[PDB]
Amino acid sequence: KEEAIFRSAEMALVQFYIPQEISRDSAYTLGQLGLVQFRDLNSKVRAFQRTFVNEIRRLDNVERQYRYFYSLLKKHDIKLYEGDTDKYLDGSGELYVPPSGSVIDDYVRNASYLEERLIQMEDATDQIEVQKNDLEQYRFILYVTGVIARDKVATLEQILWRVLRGNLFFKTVEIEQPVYDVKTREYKHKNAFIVFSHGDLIIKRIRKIAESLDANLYDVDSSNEGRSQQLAKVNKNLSDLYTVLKTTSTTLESELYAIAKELDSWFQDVTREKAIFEILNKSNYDTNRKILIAEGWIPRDELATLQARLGEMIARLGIDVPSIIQVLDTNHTPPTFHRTNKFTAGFQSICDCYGIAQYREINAGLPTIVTFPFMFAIMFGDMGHGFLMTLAALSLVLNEKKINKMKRGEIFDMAFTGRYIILLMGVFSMYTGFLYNDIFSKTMTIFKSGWKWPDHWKKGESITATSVGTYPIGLDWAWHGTENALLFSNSYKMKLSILMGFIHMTYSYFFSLANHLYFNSMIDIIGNFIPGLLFMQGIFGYLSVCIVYKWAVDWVKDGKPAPGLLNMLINMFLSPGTIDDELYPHQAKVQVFLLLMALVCIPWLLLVKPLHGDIMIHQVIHTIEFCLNCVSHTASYLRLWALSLAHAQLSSVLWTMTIQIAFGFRGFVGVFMTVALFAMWFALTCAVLVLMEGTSAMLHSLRLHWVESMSKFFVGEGLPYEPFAFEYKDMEVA
Amino acid sequence: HFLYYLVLIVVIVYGLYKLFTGHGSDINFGKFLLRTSPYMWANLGIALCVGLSVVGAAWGIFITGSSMIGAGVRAPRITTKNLISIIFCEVVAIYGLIIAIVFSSKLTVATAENMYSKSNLYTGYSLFWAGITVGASNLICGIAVGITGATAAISDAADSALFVKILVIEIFGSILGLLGLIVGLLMAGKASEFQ
Amino acid sequence: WCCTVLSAFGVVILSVIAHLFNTNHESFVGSINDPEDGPAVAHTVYLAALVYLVFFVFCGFQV
Amino acid sequence: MTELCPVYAPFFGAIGCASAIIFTSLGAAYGTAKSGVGICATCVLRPDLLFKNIVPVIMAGIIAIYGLVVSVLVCYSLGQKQALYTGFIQLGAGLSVGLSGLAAGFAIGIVGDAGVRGSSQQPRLFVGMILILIFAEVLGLYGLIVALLLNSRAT
Amino acid sequence: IGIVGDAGVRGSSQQPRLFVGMILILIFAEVLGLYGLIVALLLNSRATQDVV
Amino acid sequence: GVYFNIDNGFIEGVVRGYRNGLLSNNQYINLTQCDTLEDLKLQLSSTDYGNFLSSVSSESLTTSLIQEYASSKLYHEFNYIRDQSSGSTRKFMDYITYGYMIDNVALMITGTIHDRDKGEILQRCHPLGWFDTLPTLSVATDLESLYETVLVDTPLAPYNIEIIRNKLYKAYLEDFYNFVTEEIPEPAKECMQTLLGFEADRRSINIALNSLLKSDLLPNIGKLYPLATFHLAQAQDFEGVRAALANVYEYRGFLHFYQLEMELCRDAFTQQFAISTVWAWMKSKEQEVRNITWIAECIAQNQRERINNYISVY
Repeated sequence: KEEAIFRSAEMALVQFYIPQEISRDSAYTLGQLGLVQFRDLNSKVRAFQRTFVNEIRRLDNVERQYRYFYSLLKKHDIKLYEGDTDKYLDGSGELYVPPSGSVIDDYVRNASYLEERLIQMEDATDQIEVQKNDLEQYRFILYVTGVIARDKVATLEQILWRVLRGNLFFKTVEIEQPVYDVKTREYKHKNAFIVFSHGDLIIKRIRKIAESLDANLYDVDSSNEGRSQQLAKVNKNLSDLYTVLKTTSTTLESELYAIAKELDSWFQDVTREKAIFEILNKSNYDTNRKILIAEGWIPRDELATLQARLGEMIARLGIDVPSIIQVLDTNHTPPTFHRTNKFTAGFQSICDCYGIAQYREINAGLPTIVTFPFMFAIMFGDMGHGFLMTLAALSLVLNEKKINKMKRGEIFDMAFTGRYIILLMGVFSMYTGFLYNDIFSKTMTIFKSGWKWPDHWKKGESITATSVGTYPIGLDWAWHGTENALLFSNSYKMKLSILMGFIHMTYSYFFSLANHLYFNSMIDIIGNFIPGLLFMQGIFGYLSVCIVYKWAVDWVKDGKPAPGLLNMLINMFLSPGTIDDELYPHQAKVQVFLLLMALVCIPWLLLVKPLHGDIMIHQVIHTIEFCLNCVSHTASYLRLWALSLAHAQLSSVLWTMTIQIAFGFRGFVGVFMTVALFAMWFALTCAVLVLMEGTSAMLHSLRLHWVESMSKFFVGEGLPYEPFAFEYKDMEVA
Repeated sequence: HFLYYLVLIVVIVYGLYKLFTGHGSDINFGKFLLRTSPYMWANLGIALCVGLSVVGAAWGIFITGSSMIGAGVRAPRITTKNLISIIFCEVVAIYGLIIAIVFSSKLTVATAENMYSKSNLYTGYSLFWAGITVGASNLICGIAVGITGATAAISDAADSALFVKILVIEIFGSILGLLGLIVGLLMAGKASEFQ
Repeated sequence: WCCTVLSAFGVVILSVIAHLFNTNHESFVGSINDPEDGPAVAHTVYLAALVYLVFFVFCGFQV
Repeated sequence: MTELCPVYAPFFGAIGCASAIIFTSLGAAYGTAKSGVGICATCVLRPDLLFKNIVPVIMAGIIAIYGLVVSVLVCYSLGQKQALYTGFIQLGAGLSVGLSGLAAGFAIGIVGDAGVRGSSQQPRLFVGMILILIFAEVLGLYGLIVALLLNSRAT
Repeated sequence: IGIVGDAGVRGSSQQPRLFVGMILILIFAEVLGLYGLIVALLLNSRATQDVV
Repeated sequence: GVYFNIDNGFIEGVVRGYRNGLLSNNQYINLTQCDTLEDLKLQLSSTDYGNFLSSVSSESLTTSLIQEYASSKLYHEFNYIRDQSSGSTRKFMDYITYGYMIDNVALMITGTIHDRDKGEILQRCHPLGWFDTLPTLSVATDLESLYETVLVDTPLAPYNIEIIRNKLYKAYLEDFYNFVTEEIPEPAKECMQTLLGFEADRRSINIALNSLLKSDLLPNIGKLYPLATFHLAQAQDFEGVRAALANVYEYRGFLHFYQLEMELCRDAFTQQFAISTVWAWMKSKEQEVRNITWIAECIAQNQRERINNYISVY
């Protein structure tokens, strides 16, 4: 089995001669494998005539009432123990999972019976909850009076103030421990209201108004003995109502306990049973021979498994069917199956949220394994902050087996599926923070410096060091605290941003030649690659080899003036000759030759592809897209410098405002000060620098890949692999 | 709104007060432009270069970003396909950043003498108006690319009928920003450092 | 747990600071804004190091 | 005092320190207020997204931290008898992280309010939200880069 | 206290219990004026200290 | 239009994403071939309705049920957009509902004047126009009494049963006409004057068409205010209004109101920094929830002759 991580997998268009006797049973043994992405063989048929839709509608009406059963498991609050024996039965590795017989037709006449009885049981136990809440509010009070829903007091006072005279009596009282209802299905507050009037026709209007709203007004006796008589009459009927209500609630809820510890078992083989039918609809049938052809996409290095699976099914089915899954060649576009293990799946996942690749294209997620953490590492770059991120990811990597099953939170599956994309960040950012000479805000003094300060000086005078050597690994620690520590670091980082962005732009760009030479398209090489390679290499390669050339020429023992690359760039294109001060001999006769070559390429890029209609427009919007984006991308690798300056410098102030204040020769005040302003440092440092600053850096190392790398070689989109498989789907999705 | 017509009466009255009393040559904008420090103009041109560039870059970003987040509620694939509209809104801020780095290199301390000389006043005016040219041209190109990339977001709701034409006018706004960049690089092309 | 891991980092980070003041390191006491008498500012974070070792072994009994 | 260092020369510096934190805090306020009204309207009915949807106010707060750094850095270079050269580079660092951090804090506010109302009707927008949000954040960081670069030329 | 005045006085007629929460907001709002009275009394103490 | 996307950017981006859920003219041809309501449900789930009938059964799927689940799915989207609006748009979407609650106080009075139940009548009432006093409508049947008693606290307070309906509705549409020219910017000025005028037109034509004085109950905001109001005021027969309606070039030959509305609505989406989009979506989606209902009535009882009367410009 050849792996599919550099390009995609070689996909084979198999088609299945499945007979009508095992069409329902053989679909499981390849649904259990999880290999075949089927095609829409019925995309012109009306969606209600796919010749299994009366067998999907009848188990959608079973899954419609399983999510009604789970709504009863959320109303009456049963814990839903959810025995996972179905996951233990079908292990999703091999085709040993047996099918189900006529047990599905028992799940239909079982699921329907529960819906009818449950609907009657719920209607009856909510109808006696209506008269329960009717009597529990009548025992609160025990002229017109009653109770409303406690949010209408402002508008019942408002309408009763305007309708009798503007001069009427009113009294309001609250209700403690509010009750639920039937229409709102929620515990709503209530308030007792009392009005008073002497008119006969006024009373009728008031009663009608109160009745119309969310109220149920009553009539009480105008005596204390009548109130004590009716209170004993209502509480005598209400205790008999508690007597009838408790038995029916217990019968209902314990009948829910008969399914609620067990419903998750017989939901899985219903969602899995509907999936097979849905897969079956995408097929064709023959009137003469009872066959069922369903042409789908298998990887070609997986045709060995299908023969064995077919043979095993044939052994366990005495019809002696041909089962001829024979492969044909097609003109369609097969999917892109990349074969990723647990290390390269977190890197493949963030490179195809920008797009699923073309079939058998250069996968971008194989270079993203090293390019994405390293790019982040440039921008983050600290041994202390990289050590807190190794220990943040190392803990997850060390015991991944016991995190493989856990509660799996929202920001904990995202932090766990990329545990290797966080570990390889913090190791590359520990090497980068060792090249930046960077522990948490300070430097490691571990090699001999190449900068020797002079012998004697006065306290409070400017001192200029002399170079006696070069520091072997990284920046000198003699650049720490100096006044021009930014005039060296910025120039070095900003030229590092150009050099590491040009190399990532040309390693990514070479992929285009890696797959215009694989697809056997020599027109696109001479029409797109070589005119774009000459232009990109000249305009920005010429820039990139002059950082390294100015870094490899000593401009202080030669007596020559050190040039300016920025100045040199802006007079290659504006007055192409006339160098201010030269960089290498015979410069202008090649510095205008580079311009001539680039200028010749701009016609070539556009004219060659149509001349070898629609491709003339598609090329003329591709050349002007290529020309003004290479001048945009190279200027947009400066984010690496910007976020690295805004991490190193920002941390250097976060040290000063918490820890460096807390130093002093103090006995009792200091040992509290440098403990409190250490917990005001480490907590703040983790919160700001590792999380907010770190996320900012990983979204530009995600942006450099989505637009500055995958612009060049990641042409087109493809339909994802996504095979027909079985997954232990949750009941929570309802 | 009334204070505009109250500080215009003061300018008319104080103009005619100086003019009628023979002292109208006291309101001289030349001696103002010649006694004023060039580091004012040069660094109120650098800081207002990256300032108005970022102000237009962000103005474009919340126009087309809040459009394609609203357009991505139904079609979520637009936010990873129409992120080219928020590239060119942000390269506006890159173009105001490059000018800042180039301009800064021309910003050195001058001596007590040779401070209000010809070349120092030149490079003060030059970095002032060039930082306004590339700061406000990038402010307008960031607004333009934002309001034409927001019509790229609610037209990528429709599948493919218009995005190949919309992109052409998306990059026509980028070309204007680039042409503004190469004007501020030629306004301060002959401006020297402070000497 | 928060004070255990916070004191585990505390002991390691604070003590190596006390050793980078007790040895008169150039990156800590080499400025003019330096904490003078490095072996006297060192005992402030020797005692601060071991008081995090107190919080570490005291909160390490509830684990 | 002299011609190089007059008495009004630390006005630019003092104004710059004040400008760096008042303009970033006004933009971070507008970012917090529109994102917080998008959160406290979002998580009325979807309370389990309360930690994903809070990243616009964290990211708008990072603009305030950027503003704070500029104010501290240029208050370290203030002084009574300072040159007027360093007065205007402290005012350039002031209003270059200032008026850039307010526009970046505004754009975090509008994009973050549209995002946290959009990444709850469809959760697939949460990856698209922050990548727009980062762009509206680093425009304040681009303002900060100019300030650091321009404060690197004081004395 | 104008805005929380007609805020707290209009909703008190529908619920007579929202009065101890109204007055603590009015104390909070009222103190700001007294903060301005503290600085206005500390500035006015400094008119005598060596005014020359 | 550089200030529109501040408060209305997510708003317009999602409303313009709802008009792509307006199922097109090909989406009715495959939807008029069902002959059972189950099949229609089966292929209405492929649209941007997106399986909204996933909770109802299939044996008991009434014609009305689809009419009220599709309208509930409309109205939750409307007050989803409405509670995300600023003070220039939250008011405008409230003024949309103000013309709905006039049709609700017009139906509560003519339902409570006769012998009818509050609950049954309340179910038919449109739920975008719903104020807290509206379930009463039973203190008095007098028109004068209603204003002081029940309409005083409503936002209908600055505004026999159809007489006070047009008395409310003309003053409403005048107040809604000079609001959209005051606080709403330029790309929706020409929209909310012409589209609104059309609404004043096909209401003023229905005044004379339903009347066969009248000068005070007719709204005057549209193209028939200066000239055709006097000619339509003294029209007593159908030929008088037929001769009066010939003066306008956009209304000649019509005396076809919703087809002219939908053709005037498809040009309203042609602007794309305007807030007239949410009115065009509201009247388009309210159109296509009575197109689906008109199809489902021809499917519930077999009426195959008059199906193709649905009207979709989008």
